[PDB]
Amino acid sequence: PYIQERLKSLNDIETQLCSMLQEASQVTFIFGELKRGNESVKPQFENHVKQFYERLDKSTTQLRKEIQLLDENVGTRLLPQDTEKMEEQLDLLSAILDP
Amino acid sequence: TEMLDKLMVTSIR
Amino acid sequence: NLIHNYDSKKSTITVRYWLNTIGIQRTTESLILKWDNQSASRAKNMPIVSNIEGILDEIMFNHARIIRSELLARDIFQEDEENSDVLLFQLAPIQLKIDLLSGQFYFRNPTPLLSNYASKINRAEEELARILQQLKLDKIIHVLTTMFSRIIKIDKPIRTQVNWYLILSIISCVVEKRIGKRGKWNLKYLDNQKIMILQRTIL
Amino acid sequence: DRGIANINLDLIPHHSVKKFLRVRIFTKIESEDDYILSGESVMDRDIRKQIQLLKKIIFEKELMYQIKKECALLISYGVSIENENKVIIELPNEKFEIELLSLDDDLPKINDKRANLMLVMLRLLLVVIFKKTLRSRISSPHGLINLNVDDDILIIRPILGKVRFANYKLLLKKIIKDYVLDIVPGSSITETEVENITKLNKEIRAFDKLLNIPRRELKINLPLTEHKSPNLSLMLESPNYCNALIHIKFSAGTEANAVSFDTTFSDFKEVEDFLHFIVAEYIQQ
Amino acid sequence: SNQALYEKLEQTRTILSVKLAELINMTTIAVATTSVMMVNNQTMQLIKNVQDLLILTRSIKEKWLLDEKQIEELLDNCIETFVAE
Amino acid sequence: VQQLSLFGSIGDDGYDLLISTLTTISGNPPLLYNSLCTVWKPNPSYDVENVNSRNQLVEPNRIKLSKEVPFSYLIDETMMDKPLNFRILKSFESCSPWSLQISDIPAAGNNRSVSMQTIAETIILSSAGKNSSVSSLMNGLGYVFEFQYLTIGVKFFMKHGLILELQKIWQIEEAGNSQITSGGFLLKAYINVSDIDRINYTETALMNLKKELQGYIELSVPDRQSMDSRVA
Repeated sequence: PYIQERLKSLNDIETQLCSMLQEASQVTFIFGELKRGNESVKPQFENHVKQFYERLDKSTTQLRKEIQLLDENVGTRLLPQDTEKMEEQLDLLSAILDP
Repeated sequence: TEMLDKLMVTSIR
Repeated sequence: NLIHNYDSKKSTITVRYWLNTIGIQRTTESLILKWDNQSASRAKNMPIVSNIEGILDEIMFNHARIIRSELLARDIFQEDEENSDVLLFQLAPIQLKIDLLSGQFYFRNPTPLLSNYASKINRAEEELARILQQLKLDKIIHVLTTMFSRIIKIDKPIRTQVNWYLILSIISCVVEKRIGKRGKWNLKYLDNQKIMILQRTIL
Repeated sequence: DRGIANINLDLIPHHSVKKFLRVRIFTKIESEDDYILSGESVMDRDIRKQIQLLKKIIFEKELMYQIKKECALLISYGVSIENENKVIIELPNEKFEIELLSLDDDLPKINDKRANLMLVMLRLLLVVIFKKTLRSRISSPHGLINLNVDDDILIIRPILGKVRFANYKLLLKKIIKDYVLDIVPGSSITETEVENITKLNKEIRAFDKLLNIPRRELKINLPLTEHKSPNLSLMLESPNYCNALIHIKFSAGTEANAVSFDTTFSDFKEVEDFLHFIVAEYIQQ
Repeated sequence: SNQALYEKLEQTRTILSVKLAELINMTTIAVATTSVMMVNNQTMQLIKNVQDLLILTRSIKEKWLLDEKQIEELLDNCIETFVAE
Repeated sequence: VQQLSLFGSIGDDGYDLLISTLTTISGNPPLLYNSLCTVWKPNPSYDVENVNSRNQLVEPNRIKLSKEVPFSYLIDETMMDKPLNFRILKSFESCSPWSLQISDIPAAGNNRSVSMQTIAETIILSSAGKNSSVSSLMNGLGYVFEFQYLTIGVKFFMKHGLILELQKIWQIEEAGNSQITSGGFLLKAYINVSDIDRINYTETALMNLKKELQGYIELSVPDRQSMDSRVA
């Protein structure tokens, strides 16, 4: 469905926030490694921070675009019975008269 | 316990 | 049929019913419920020790049997057979009963007879001998009317009118009269599928 | 009512009892005293399943509430109400019982299908009532619906009128057979049946099929002779499904002795007397 | 009501990122203890910012949430079979 | 009869949105309907002193007769094979029982909330005789045909006697039918009241409708001069 696929996309954005947390523990932990006196963990550090701001930027683009979908869905596919019981009694009655 | 309290209020009255 | 009352500054509670009678009072130091009967009166004790639903449910039955007992001494007709215990009603045996929530008469499979029968109970809750005799009057007049003709304008429902002039009485017998435009003539006559032959002889 | 959905998922109403009513058909045997069980309706047992089940619970409990509001006006017609969830229906030959119980209390039976058809007719009649509320809300009232119990009562009483009308027609055909068929040779009895809002209209009429009044006119075919040609035609109707109204329509075709007698009697003895008056003069010599 | 999510969400993002850079630039330079608690408070404010983003996305999800012949014959055989006439 | 009405106007694009909105609010689908109204004005050839027998001034007013007519006389050849619902409006001897009505000028009062109007109404069942036509009847009473208009639209049935008329109006002439509501639909919200408490309660219903519809469609109060059918 529409809200099903878009809901899965929002869950993907939340997983992108989780990835932002991974890159946060990586920039802080590997940063502390850089401040212990080691320089060999520098390329993976810069790569983890670049992936940090890149995943964050993708979260901003997809999230802001999602809110734009919220603005562009008002009125269309978003809101701002005894017939099924009768047919149920007819099908049940026909099931009684015709086992 | 409130309805019993009102019961005693209207009881002593 | 149920009205509740709760009194303060005297410590007593009252329940009234049979609104279509039975007093709960506390005047000593215990709540008692004295129930009245026709020329009688008994007592029911009240507190958990006695279910109000059972007592108030059985009192209407015990006094209801006395209400059914008054009808045997009020005004019962000979052809009208009535039995209190499951009110057997024979005019055809019809199941009569008394409503518990009101007090009117209920018959099995009603009719116009039971609408006029039930109107007297709807008004007063026994002049029903009179109404019964009026109904038994009505039926025969329907038969003699469909066979013959009946016209109501100058006579009373005490005796039917056939149309010189003709008349027929029920309390006293064929009577022949003439009317003015005030009775002028009056003569009496004594008479006896047979009703068809009699009507064919009348003309 | 309205339940609250929380978390698999579950729906907590206001676990819970399974209020599913049932109807059992009793039968009086040759003892002419009590009744025996002759029929009983069968009982059948993620989110949408609980939706449909709870909708059946509230639906059947609402129908039971309508029956409780029905026995208060059917009290004089034999349909007596005893227990808040159990009402009884008294008949001179049979007896019905409508109970609202769960699955904790309580096959050579024969009337197991009549009870099922009776219950399906109960729910169908309730749907007809709902359509009478919607139709009684779209057109005339211009606001809210106005219903009367006595007027919207029709569920159990019109069903009783079918069996009682069948017995009344059986006794009427017995009287006709004894006073006509057992008198004249060649004679037989033959019965004869007496915009954008079209969706609702169609529904109403199909239950026009369920909602009819049992009224049958019995035409009497008397043997027409070479000098007499009598005409006898009875008509058994009911003023309100129940009760019996026998309208005797007699048209005499005898030469030099023709007369029309159209009477209306509600007592079978009066029908025997009037039909006796017909056959003892006009029909016979 | 979406513009409040634009300004509010964007403000939380700017506070998160810019406050993170201020954090790393303050971790690298009783003054020491005040640096300990300033850094710790910046970290906890980043955690509250992430939780705020989760709450706002949850509010977004909540915004996403918030014929006649067969009846005549059927009832005909139903009544005929019911009354057994 | 005191009718309390609040009017509005929409376009040809928001018709489905308003039908869906009022369908979700009222909980019932719209009902397609139409009505023809003919207006009879006093005969200009006849001259009568505008005064009663009690020496009182009389104001001349027009008489409006309205009736109904099935859609079989309204659907042409290019309209066949279409669902009979609310989506049709987007594609645009004796006499019949007429409805005789006379509308008066609405009540005064600045900053008014509703538009109360007094309208007299009698039902013309039938007629007979030589001049049995309704036109000859109006000519006998002293009125001639001035104009007529046929309106087709949808109506709703809410609570407290409220009616929402989303209709279009056309002028029936011989030279051609001109659409007065060209570009949108005319909205109406009136209640027919036969007491001060019931009038103020009706005004409360209309104010609750305007408050509920506030933000979407605005329901203002029309001018009195726009509902005055007096001849000048």
